[PDB]
Amino acid sequence: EKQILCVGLVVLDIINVVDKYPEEDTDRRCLSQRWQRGGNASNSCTVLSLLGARCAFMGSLAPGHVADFVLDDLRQHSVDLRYVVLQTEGSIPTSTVIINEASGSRTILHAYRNLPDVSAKDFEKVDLTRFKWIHIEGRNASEQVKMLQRIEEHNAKQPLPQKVRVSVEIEKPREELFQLFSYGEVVFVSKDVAKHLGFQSAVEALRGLYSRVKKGATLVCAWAEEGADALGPDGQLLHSDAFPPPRVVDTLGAGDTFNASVIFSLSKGNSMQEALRFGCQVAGKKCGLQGFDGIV
Amino acid sequence: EKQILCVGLVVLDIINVVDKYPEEDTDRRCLSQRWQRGGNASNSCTVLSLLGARCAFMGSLAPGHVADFVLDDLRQHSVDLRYVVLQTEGSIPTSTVIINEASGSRTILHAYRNLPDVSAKDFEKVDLTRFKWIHIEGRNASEQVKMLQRIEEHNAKQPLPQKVRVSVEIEKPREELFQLFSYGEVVFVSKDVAKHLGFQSAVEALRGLYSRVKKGATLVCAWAEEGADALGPDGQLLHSDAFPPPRVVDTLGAGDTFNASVIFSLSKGNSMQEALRFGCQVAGKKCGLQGFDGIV
Repeated sequence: EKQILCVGLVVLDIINVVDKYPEEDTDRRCLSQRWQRGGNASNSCTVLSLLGARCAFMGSLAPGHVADFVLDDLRQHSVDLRYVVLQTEGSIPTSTVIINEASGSRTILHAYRNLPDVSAKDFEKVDLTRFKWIHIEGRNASEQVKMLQRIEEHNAKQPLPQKVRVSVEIEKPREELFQLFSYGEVVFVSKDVAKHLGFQSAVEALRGLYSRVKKGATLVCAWAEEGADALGPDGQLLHSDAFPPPRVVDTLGAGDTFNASVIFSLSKGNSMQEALRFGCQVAGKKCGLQGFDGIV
Repeated sequence: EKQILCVGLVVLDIINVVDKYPEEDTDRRCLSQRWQRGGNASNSCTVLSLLGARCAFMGSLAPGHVADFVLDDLRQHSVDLRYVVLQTEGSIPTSTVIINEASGSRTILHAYRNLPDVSAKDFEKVDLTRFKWIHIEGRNASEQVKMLQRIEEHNAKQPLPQKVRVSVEIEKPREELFQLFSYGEVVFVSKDVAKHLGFQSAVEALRGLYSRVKKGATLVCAWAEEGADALGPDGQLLHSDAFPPPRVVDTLGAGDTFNASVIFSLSKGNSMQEALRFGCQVAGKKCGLQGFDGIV
């Protein structure tokens, strides 16, 4: 069975669930605390696996307690790990998350430093025939452009049923990541990126950014509680409302849940309109529960 | 060589160093992040070892990644672990700490749940002849009173040079811990406890609480930037000013550093006046550096 590969980041999330945001200079009891594997591409693998797809994760690790936890958790979710890249310096980041139950707020404190990223040389070793879909979390764009060019060259020699589908996520507002707009059949652009580029709504972002994507691609822009929108080569602006839970309890990884669910739905042959709705449905369900496993 | 035993808690501290307190609902970069072994008795062992005393830690653990980290860190500090209690249920807590560099503030989010505590039955197995000093972090007072009675019964059969010295810490404002005032030759009472009992300064706390201690004992009350005070059987109110660093950068474990340093100084034969000064000196130095190792 062909797999879906996600290339990007893994971290350890240290999660603190509170009913009031902590007052500075105090020591207070949480409602609950837990460790949770995180990172955009890593979370997307979790969701793909829960939805039933065979998937693989490619990202950097360094030996230690965090790696042991992360690898055990990936195995618990049947995620294929043959392409992880073991580094000899640095640490896997431990991000601190505060989730406020009373309001649904999500506050993240992240590492000043990240491990060396998966390079184009690392990616050269991936057997592309094992994958029906490859999703790249935008990080080190110059190296990732080389990976995407390698996939394109592979696909140029494959017949239609053997081409590898490609998606990219442009989530951080860094200009170097905008090189990625012109790769992939599906480009996920975050609300933060859209606003950094001057666009104040999903529809405005689609109309303003569509000219950057590869000919024939679809641009997707989720806009949190306002749902998600897409624009592809047929020229039709698509929109799904969000599917909010009765109470927002945990939004950590909600965007990754949306992305993975859109990928899953498209991989099963559904239209972009159906995939957008499905992504909003699964992400909204996730926002009403802790972690990911309860999306079932 | 006789050891100093500390009975109490170990946790994993997940530390986030920031120059601005995090704004709720945002995702922001720290100046630095690290894992650090914590818990009052555990931190006191770290400081005793750094000062050169042979010491031992007795506390509960449960198997897993946190235990592996904690035990490795205790070994790195030459802390004797033969009396740790391995539990079959629960988790070692992971506490989240936010340290604000701009102000010196310390914010702690701690676990709703803690492991089963070291019991009197567990303590019955400790060979008291191995120890010249036993320090108990007040937690489960009814069990700990039984431990303290066992030490007293042991000491009643020992000559003067073979008696085990005893100290207790009463740090949390829980009425059941106040049973511990009447045990030990040295009782450390926190500012928080003093204020819960209605006393608004160290001197007022000493005069108001001294009647609770065992005949002949010394009550010690540190009051943060106002230094620390003590009152013993000679009737003399003692005080040391604090020794603040040029910039307060990290106060996590400062109270444990004070307690351990007082214990160390007394164990070396110094007076309470000298030990109070020494404790303020080491704790103030610690407040100007990250972690403990730099106290040298």
